[PDB]
Amino acid sequence: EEKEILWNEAKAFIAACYQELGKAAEVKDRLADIKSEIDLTGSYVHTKEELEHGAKMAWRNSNRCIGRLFWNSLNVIDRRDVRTKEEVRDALFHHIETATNNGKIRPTITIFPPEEKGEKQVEIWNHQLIRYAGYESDGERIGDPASCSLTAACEELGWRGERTDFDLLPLIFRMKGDEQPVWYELPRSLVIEVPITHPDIEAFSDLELKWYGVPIISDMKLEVGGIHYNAAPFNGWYMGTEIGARNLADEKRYDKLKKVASVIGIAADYNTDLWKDQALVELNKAVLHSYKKQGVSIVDHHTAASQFKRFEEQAEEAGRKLTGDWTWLIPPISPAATHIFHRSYDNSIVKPNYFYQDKPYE
Amino acid sequence: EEKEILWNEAKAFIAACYQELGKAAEVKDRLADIKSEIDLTGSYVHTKEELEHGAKMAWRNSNRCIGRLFWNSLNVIDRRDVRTKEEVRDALFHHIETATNNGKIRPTITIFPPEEKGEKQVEIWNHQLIRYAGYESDGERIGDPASCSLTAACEELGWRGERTDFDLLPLIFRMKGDEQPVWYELPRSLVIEVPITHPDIEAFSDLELKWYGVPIISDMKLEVGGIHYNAAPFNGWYMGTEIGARNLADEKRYDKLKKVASVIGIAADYNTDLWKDQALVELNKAVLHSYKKQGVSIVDHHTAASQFKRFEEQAEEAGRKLTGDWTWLIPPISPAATHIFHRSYDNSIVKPNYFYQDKPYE
Ligand code: HEM
Ligand code: HEM
Ligand SMILES: N=C(Nc1cccc(CNC[C@@H]2CCCN2)c1)c1cccs1
Ligand SMILES: N=C(Nc1cccc(CNC[C@@H]2CCCN2)c1)c1cccs1
Ligand SMILES: C[C@H](O)[C@H](O)[C@H]1CNc2nc(N)[nH]c(=O)c2N1
Ligand SMILES: C[C@H](O)[C@H](O)[C@H]1CNc2nc(N)[nH]c(=O)c2N1
Ligand SMILES: [Cl-]
Ligand SMILES: [Cl-]
Repeated sequence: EEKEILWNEAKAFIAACYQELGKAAEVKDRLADIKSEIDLTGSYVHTKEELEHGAKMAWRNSNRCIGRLFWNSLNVIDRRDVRTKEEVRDALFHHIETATNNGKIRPTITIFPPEEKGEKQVEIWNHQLIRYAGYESDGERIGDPASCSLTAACEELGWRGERTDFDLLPLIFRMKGDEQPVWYELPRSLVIEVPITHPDIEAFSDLELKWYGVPIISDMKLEVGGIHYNAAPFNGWYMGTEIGARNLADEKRYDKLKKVASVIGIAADYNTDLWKDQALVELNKAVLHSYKKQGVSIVDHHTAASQFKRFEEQAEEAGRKLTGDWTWLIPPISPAATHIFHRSYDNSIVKPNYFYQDKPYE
Repeated sequence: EEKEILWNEAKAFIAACYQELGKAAEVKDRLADIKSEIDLTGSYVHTKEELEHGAKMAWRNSNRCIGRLFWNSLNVIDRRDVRTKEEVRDALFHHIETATNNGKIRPTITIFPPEEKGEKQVEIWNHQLIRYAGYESDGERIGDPASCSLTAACEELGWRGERTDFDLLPLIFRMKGDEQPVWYELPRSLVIEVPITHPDIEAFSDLELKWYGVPIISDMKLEVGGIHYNAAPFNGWYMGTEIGARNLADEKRYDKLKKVASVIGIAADYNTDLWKDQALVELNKAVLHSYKKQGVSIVDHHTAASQFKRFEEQAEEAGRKLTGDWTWLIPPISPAATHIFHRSYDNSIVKPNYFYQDKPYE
């Protein structure tokens, strides 16, 4: 059954990929080589062209992603050659460096060896390559609550956080054959952070907020033609709302809205004053202003929605079905001010794609 | 088939209704009377108790409604006795009066004779009993674009609007047997309107915005136990966002955000300034402030979401399945600041319920 799943997924991928790449005539012969390879080895190896286009198609098929207009310009780094943890570490360090690009973020994916018999070659524990630790002791809350379980796991492995609200987690990953993951502290010279200030309200800096420049998702599985790339960290730039309306705003995250209300000088007493709404707008303005001021790429939700409209138009013109998840595409502030809110999307799963996978801790 | 649909829907309704009303022992005998009545007449007549509880259950089952906490206190007016257009008109006038209640809005439904053989006894053309006209001539846009087709229809029937941005449409409805609907101008003494001012910004009144106090939906079908009440107008009070974030804000409605930005003294030049978001918050603050100032009932989206949470808890405690439409329940401003955004809802259709029906014009 599993070999059959592989062969069926391979046929569909190669046909579609080579079609898009104007290589339709080569499908028959390539499919033959693959079937022989599957027959003999139980798997098959992608060409660099297939891997690159596969990762791009996967982005193009991500229903929840508003940033998909730029799917074809993804920078793909092929690291299927890594065998040692030093090589994995250096590949992760390099990814941070080249993606960051001094603030002018390059959307990038680094692809590590794929699963073989469902057996992982490299198992990354981080949710993102750069993320803040979180602590909860006797209801003493410090840092990012979303990171509490990974933080506890790292502190089982000999690491110790300083317990500021913004401790950088180390990279943590496990190699096939090892029982325990290893961890490496991030070189600070690689990590761009942005202090949050407001363009008009000087007091906003009293909150001493900051965020990291580059979100690099390192816990999702890239699936291409039946091949499972469980370790394939990827990044874009942020849409402002992700930081201003969720990461810093959610009650189960940094929960900063009451403090925002205070520094911008409004009461946080009555629902009818819409103080949370007002606070949300000012915090989101601050985030965009701050990233811009520091020369770190970011997009606001209106511009991103405009871009996504172009993506919809591009798909229609190319004759491709458009898929999307309305519930994730709408931004968490002023969603009805975007076109997205006023239409519907087919939420069908199309592969290649990026998928959730079980966490190796917890 | 149709008689069978009726009987099956009746059995399920009576069993459930009498169950909730602690009248389970009376189900058998009542079901017998109904089946005989259906056999002989092709339909059946609800008791006043069934009709009242049916309209309440219907509200309780409205997946898109955030205001459902108060389902059991609906004021039901039984007008199955009307036979003349004067009686229909006076029943509609009375509904406006008693629901308005000098500003302290009473959630109310007036129920007219139901369809017989799918044949309507009374056919209401209005979307809401109180609504503003809309005009579009050579790209001269006046009033509410949502009302353009109904407005054109009324002007075919001898009515003429003054062509302000806030012309009150007349009541318009058709009696069984008549080819054309009749229309009656609304007595102004019955219609409460609210001028929109801002609590802090005096210039906001320069926009000369207003809205009507009581939204009374008059174009949806109430379905109870297989009986189709096509004419059953109902009202609650507004949630502020319906006016501030949609009716006055949508580009295809009153489209006021650029003018709001101007009067509150911010630039409307750059997406990154989040001027639309800021304008939305201030316009929504103005709407709540204005309704409160005039002593007209209204609810903000945070309070309404809190109430809906209680509705969820109430359902769980009573052992009832909860159904909802996530996409409609989330408010159009700061949705992620409500609990609704962070959970999911079963969007199954449960009857009794309120449904869309075809418009008799257009
Ligand atoms: C270039 C800038 C990009 C922007 C502004 C952007 C924007 C977003 C946003 C705002 C989300 C929702 C995240 C959340 O609410 O948690 C998202 C989801 C997603 N994006 Fe993108 N994105 C970008 C690039 C990329 C790239 C390069 C990839 C991968 C190649 C990608 C794949 C995804 C995936 C898989 C999700 C879903 C995550 C999940 O389900 O948890 N995006 N994107
Ligand atoms: C008491 C105050 C009430 C509030 C604040 C409230 C709030 C709302 C809101 C905000 C919507 C969404 C409307 C839209 O976006 O167009 C809605 C939908 C709805 N409400 Fe309520 N509601 C209330 C009472 C009622 C009552 C009394 C009924 C009927 C008995 C009702 C039945 C519905 C229905 C059927 C919808 C769906 C309309 C559609 O699909 O277009 N609600 N409610
Ligand atoms: N801008 C981005 N946002 C993004 C995309 C995918 C996933 C995530 C991470 N979402 C984390 C949240 C944390 C609460 C629930 N999931 C962020 C990108 C990250 C990586 C590439 S684009
Ligand atoms: N507060 C209310 N809002 C409400 C409820 C149902 C329907 C409507 C009308 N929605 C009209 C919009 C117009 C654009 C698409 N439909 C409003 C209530 C109206 C009647 C009872 S509650
Ligand atoms: C396309 C989408 O379903 C549509 O725009 C919906 C979204 N959610 C909504 N929610 C409410 N309350 N009211 C609406 O009119 C809409 N419009
Ligand atoms: C329950 C609901 O599906 C969940 O809260 C979703 C809603 N839409 C979202 N949309 C985005 N972009 N990100 C999220 O984390 C969520 N959360
Ligand atoms: Cl994030
Ligand atoms: Cl309305």
